[PDB]
Parts: sequence; structure tokens; C-alpha cells
Amino acid sequence: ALHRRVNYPSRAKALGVEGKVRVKFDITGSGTVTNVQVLSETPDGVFGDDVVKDMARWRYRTEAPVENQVVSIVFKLNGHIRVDDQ
Amino acid sequence: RALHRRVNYPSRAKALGVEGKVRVKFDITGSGTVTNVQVLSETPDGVFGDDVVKDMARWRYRTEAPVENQVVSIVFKLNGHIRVDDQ
Repeated sequence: ALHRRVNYPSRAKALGVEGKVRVKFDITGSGTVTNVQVLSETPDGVFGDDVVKDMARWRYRTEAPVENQVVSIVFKLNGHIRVDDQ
Repeated sequence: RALHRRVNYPSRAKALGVEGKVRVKFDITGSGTVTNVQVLSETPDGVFGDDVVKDMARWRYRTEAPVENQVVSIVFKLNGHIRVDDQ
């Protein structure tokens, strides 16, 4: 894989919503993604469509087409707390 | 002189995606424990203040003498984290 950028949807991030998407897909000889199948997403309706859009712009080593690849994408929010002395 | 100043992200704030900050005045006893804790301000209202006061009771300093009217600003942020895993 050259890049597999996934963005945190802004609504979900703003609402503190975490979750997980499992996706099956093919890679063309052009090393682009096709036949994108959402195997699961939680919570339902939140991350699936945005992940499918992001995957449209994924790039792999153009060589030989590969089929039935699976990835898990886990969306979390890391609490960060700083104590500033005044 | 601070040894331990752990602050936790309140569960409820975290689940709601709420960020913000608390400004607190407090004293430090000779035992290097924290006392006389007073919230000066918080945003948003009533989200972080009480949990920060609770956390600050367990704070620890190195000191040879009580110090008073110390001020801290405690800042709460939520950062996006995405893991892509091949299966």
C-alpha cells in the first residue's frame, strides 16, 4: 500500500462517536480499489459511507490485480488533558 | 515541585465529545498534598469542574512548607485516532 488515508468524519468527531468498519475490496492492476463491500460498521450509518469514499482515493503498487482484500478501520477519540501552571 | 497531577477525562464529557477547560486556585500543605481547592472558571459550565476538584485532592508536590493561592488551567481535548488493519 502507498497510501490508505481515512478521515474522521467531522460530525462523528464533534459528537464523540467512536466505532469500527470492516471492508472487503478488490485492487485493479492500476492499483485502485473496486468492488468495495462493507462487511460491518458500528454504530450503523456513521462511518461506512465516508470510509467507502476515502477508499476511492487509496493507492497500491500497480502490478497484478488482487481480489477479496479485507481491512478493519477503528475510529477512537484520545482524551488529551494538559495542566498549565499560571 | 509537582510529583503527581493526574486528571481523568470525565466519562460523560468524553461520550458527548465535550472539550473545554477549568481554571482552579488551590493551596499545597507541607505534606505536599492539595487543599482549599476553588474553581475560578470552567467552560462549558458544570462539565469538568467537580471531577477536576475530585482529581486534584489526589495531587502531590515536593515542598518543605505550605504554599497557597496556586493557579492552574486544565485543558481537555479529544483527538481523532484511526487504525487501518489488514485481516
